[PDB]
Amino acid sequence: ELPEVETVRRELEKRIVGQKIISIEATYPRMVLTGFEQLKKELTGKTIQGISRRGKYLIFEIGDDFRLISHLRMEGKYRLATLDAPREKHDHLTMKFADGQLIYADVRKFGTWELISTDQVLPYFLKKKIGPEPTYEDFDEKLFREKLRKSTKKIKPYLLEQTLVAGLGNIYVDEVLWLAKIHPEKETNQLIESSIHLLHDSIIEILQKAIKLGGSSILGSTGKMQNELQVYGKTGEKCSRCGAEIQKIKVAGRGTHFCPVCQQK
DNA sequence: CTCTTTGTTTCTCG
DNA sequence: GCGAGAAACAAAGA
Ligand SMILES: [Zn+2]
Repeated sequence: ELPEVETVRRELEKRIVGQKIISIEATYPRMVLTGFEQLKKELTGKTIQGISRRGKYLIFEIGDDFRLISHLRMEGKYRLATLDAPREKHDHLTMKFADGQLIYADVRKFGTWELISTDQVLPYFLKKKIGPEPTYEDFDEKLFREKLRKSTKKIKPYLLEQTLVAGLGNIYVDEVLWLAKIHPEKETNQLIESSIHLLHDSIIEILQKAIKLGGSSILGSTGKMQNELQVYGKTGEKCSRCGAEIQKIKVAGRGTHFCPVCQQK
């Protein structure tokens, strides 16, 4: 989710910025949605200038004019390896540098790469309808409140859409709703102003805490946020606030962990 | 064997 | 448009 992608972004920023790409190889070229041979031709010999993030998307800034947009989906994992590192089964792509290589692996093959130009990045995210970053500066509670008032959607699935605010997935949506004492099936037009305020702040605070702790490990695999989870994967354990048993249900196809006392239906 | 579960996004169907 | 269900894929457990 956003905190894990941010953790990877920071680690990569530290290590590969300034590196010339010597070569690029694929064993699974079909995950390059803009075309693998095209990407190899355009990026070979270019230097990595920066790594940015928007929501759950990583953005490699490569030369002045290219942006490689990468989504890790369910299982994508990057690692920095020596040039002689052996192949592992689900490795799909590598960018080779002079002194090491960046390898992308993805057991389920869901993750994507798209090569687009610098001036097309903002239109790309507008087209995806990605909502604001989860910061006090960008995530305006007033617009959030108005969108929730207008909808009969259930809060968990509406938060997962990425349109009200970017970066929540199954772990942090469950954690946030427990923190804000809101049931995941609550229709959003039933939420009162004070609950919306607590939700807004809890989204920002949980994701910032998860970033600080290097994400949850259930690059970026040394996180400590998993030790702070209150409900996700905690079925049958007791709520830290009230002592009721955490329950698990299915909401719009997703596993959903909540306290039935603290999160009233 | 069959079913279910899983850090996601985006489709069809009615 | 909406919600339900499932595709894309792989692995593991009941
Ligand atoms: Zn509780």
